[PDB]
Amino acid sequence: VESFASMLRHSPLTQMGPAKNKLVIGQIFHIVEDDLYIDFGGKFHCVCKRPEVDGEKYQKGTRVRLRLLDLELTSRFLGATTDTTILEADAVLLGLQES
Amino acid sequence: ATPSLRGRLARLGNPRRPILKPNKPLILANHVGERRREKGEATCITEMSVMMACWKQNEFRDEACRKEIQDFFDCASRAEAARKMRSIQENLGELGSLPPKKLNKLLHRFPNKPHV
Amino acid sequence: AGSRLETVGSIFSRTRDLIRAGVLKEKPLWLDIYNAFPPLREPVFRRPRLRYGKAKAAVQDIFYHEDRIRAKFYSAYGSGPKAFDLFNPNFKSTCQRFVEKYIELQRLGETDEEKLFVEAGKALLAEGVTLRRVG
Amino acid sequence: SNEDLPVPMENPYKEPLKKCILCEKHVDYKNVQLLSQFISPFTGCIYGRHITGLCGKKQKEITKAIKRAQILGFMPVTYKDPAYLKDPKVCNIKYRE
RNA sequence: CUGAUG
RNA sequence: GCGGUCAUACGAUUAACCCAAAUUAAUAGAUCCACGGCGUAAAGAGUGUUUAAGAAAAAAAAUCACAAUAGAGUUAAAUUAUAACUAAGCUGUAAAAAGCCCUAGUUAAAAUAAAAUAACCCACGAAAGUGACUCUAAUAAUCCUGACACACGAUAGCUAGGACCCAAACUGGGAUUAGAUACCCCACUAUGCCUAGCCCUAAACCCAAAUAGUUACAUAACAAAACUAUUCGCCAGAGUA
Ligand SMILES: [Mg+2]
Ligand SMILES: [Mg+2]
Ligand SMILES: [Mg+2]
Ligand SMILES: [Mg+2]
Ligand SMILES: [Mg+2]
Ligand SMILES: [Mg+2]
Ligand SMILES: [Mg+2]
Ligand SMILES: [Mg+2]
Ligand SMILES: [Mg+2]
Ligand SMILES: [Mg+2]
Ligand SMILES: [Mg+2]
Ligand SMILES: [Mg+2]
Ligand SMILES: [Mg+2]
Ligand SMILES: [Mg+2]
Ligand SMILES: [Mg+2]
Ligand SMILES: [Mg+2]
Ligand SMILES: [Mg+2]
Ligand SMILES: [Mg+2]
Ligand SMILES: [Mg+2]
Ligand SMILES: [Mg+2]
Ligand SMILES: [Mg+2]
Ligand SMILES: [Mg+2]
Ligand SMILES: [Mg+2]
Ligand SMILES: [Mg+2]
Ligand SMILES: [Mg+2]
Ligand SMILES: [Mg+2]
Ligand SMILES: [Zn+2]
Repeated sequence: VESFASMLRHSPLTQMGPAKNKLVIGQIFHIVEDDLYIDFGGKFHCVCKRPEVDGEKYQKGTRVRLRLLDLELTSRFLGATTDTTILEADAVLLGLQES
Repeated sequence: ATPSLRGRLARLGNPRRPILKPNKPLILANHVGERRREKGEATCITEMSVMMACWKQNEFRDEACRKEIQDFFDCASRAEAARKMRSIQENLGELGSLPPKKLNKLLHRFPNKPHV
Repeated sequence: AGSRLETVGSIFSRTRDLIRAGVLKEKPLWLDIYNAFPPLREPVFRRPRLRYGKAKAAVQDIFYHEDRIRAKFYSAYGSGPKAFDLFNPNFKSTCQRFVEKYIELQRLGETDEEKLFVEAGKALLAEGVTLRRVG
Repeated sequence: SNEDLPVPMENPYKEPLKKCILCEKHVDYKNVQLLSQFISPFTGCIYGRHITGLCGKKQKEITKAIKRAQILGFMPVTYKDPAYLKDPKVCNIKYRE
């Protein structure tokens, strides 16, 4: 039986290490008038803006490329015992499954 | 950036003299202050200057120069249209600034946690 | 009726004693299930006091020896060309193949860090991956 | 008995600390060209940390050197020497909008 | 600008 | 605390209650203040050192940019005593008046006082205190607490000598008010400035004592969360004070 300690070491998130400028692939799951909720797959979903190039080619279920900046935007302020989580992620659009 | 805060207030663990004497507890409130009657500037000043230049030069008659009379009215009409259309466009969108009526609702969604 | 107290203890500790005292003359259906399979921790109310002083949390950071090797690749070449796919469970990345080649060459008795580092990059050219050294 | 447990080691991805513009440099009180890049050209006010961006050591030595050069007769106080106006802009303040 | 008391 | 025609509280009646050959009233008694506190109620004494005295109960260390302090030298901005050109005005408040017209602006200019920005920095010193520049000396303890003893102790005040741009106690005028010996405006003095010698006071407040620690139990309220072991100095209603 494979326990948790062995299956965690072979996780792609462990192989990626820090989330600073990592190239990842994410599949869109919801569409807004101009915003795109792309789930790169780690914990949260990043909100990106529809570019002017091939903006119509972005539909529900499309896989796109991202450069992950931060995994979960959390920070502290004055008089806050905990942090203020944004419940999102930070990522930018580069391409849409160039293959 | 944000100024340093360690070693400023009067606490039991601080061995030196307190530097900052806060009037009220430095806790980030969940609602911003309302903007004190945000104002705007006038319009068509350059179009009015070149319009009154005709009056001062041709001894105050409109039959001499006319384009400086028509461009002034065009600027007035465009300003009158922008005063009404932008007064709704900027309140519907949030690209630039925003009134505190929305900042308060944005902060209440993710407020500060003084306790626990 | 019941016991609306929160800070005294758990719902089991507030219902079993009441039934023992004989006020609640009807036994709740979940009480037999609780007695059959109690949880690991009794649900007692505990107030989360803030931790002051030199005390620190008992959690320990997660770091492996493979991270010390991945740091070299991320400082030398940066992010790999093959983007990560977080949906594939058995997805192997470029840095993962590099650290695998490193730990494989380590068994050959190679103790020089340069010998263990540059030989993996030279061997990856046999598989045919493209590396972009950040200078 | 598990061999895939995390080991109590240091952080390998620990990034190097940010350096000031004069980190591991030698400041002086006679390089008027160097000291002028931190004063205002119109008034001569000494820019602070929020504008310059210097770490805790050089920030005070720059001020000391400026105050020494302003009394010894190396650099004027009421303004900046116009011969050193063509120096590259190091500060982070923009006047003309 | 100034305006005391119950 | 009760007594303004409804008194269960005054005086009398009825009734009831509690003691009992004792019942009340007065004064003495025994007991009762703190093995509790010292941020806001009474309380951490203005600071350091030291004698006496006390525990050293398990192991560790001493010392680094930046305005400690004491002497000596120096001045960048402004102002002024003083000269030269221009004008009859200058300063002055919400509005004026008074004052100055040896006035006002510019160009130059000693002596004295103070030390823009840097400072969103938080260091130095036991505390008060210190941030215009340079130089010399220098910032104790192989480091517990510890006085009424010793030594310091901001501004303000005193004595003698010196300095006096500027600000101003006081004072003299001009406004406002019914009155204004005040807030507003002008002039001016002691004083603030240096040396020597005193006085030893503050909301000397960070109202939180020092020495080594803890996040265990645990929100009077607010405020800076609750606490341990050895100590020093205080706290017994308020006014009187
Ligand atoms: Mg206050
Ligand atoms: Mg408030
Ligand atoms: Mg009667
Ligand atoms: Mg009676
Ligand atoms: Mg008592
Ligand atoms: Mg008191
Ligand atoms: Mg004290
Ligand atoms: Mg006293
Ligand atoms: Mg002296
Ligand atoms: Mg001078
Ligand atoms: Mg007059
Ligand atoms: Mg003189
Ligand atoms: Mg100065
Ligand atoms: Mg100190
Ligand atoms: Mg010492
Ligand atoms: Mg001692
Ligand atoms: Mg005098
Ligand atoms: Mg005067
Ligand atoms: Mg008078
Ligand atoms: Mg005096
Ligand atoms: Mg004194
Ligand atoms: Mg004081
Ligand atoms: Mg006191
Ligand atoms: Mg309450
Ligand atoms: Mg003591
Ligand atoms: Mg008394
Ligand atoms: Zn530096």
